[PDB]
Amino acid sequence: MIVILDNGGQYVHRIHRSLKYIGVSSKIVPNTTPLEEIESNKEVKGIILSGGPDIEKAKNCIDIALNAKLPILGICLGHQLIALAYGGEVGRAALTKVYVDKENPLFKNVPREFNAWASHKDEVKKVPEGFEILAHSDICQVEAMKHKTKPIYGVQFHPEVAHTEYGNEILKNFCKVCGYKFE
Ligand SMILES: [Zn+2]
Ligand SMILES: [Zn+2]
Ligand SMILES: [Zn+2]
Ligand SMILES: [Zn+2]
Ligand SMILES: [Zn+2]
Ligand SMILES: [Zn+2]
Repeated sequence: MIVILDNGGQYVHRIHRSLKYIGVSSKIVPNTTPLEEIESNKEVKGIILSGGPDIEKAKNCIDIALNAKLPILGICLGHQLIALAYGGEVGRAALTKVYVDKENPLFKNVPREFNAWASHKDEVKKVPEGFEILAHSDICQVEAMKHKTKPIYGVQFHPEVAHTEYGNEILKNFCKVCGYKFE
């Protein structure tokens, strides 16, 4: 099972439907849910930090990003909250051409280029120390990132919206990082 923290986004339920599509169970919990409550259920293989409109209503994701033993994927706001947590810089900014520099876990079975959706207004300007950039666009330097040694992933785009090319494959890939096999 995957736990999804509700950061208020209008597409949070779409993450739960996308996971079910690829055969993965998920539960939408409040973003005030403590880590010790998520990590005590032995069937949780991973945490997703959802998108949302207000980063001030989602700062519990900070501690989760720093303390989780489980793998973490941040989407949009969740991606930003990961950057803030580890001391990276976040600043002011829909269909974007995304260039994959490191096929890493996240972009295996995805083309080197693809179109990704997000109307964000805030982006990651500098990746935290001990992170690396996996993907960028023409203008913006960080479209997706990972900690170099921890299973912590962020994507500025929403892979749970149809408008995003290969979005279910990117979610499937994070599930592979969470120890899911498929065949
Ligand atoms: Zn359901
Ligand atoms: Zn968003
Ligand atoms: Zn590049
Ligand atoms: Zn963008
Ligand atoms: Zn941007
Ligand atoms: Zn930019």
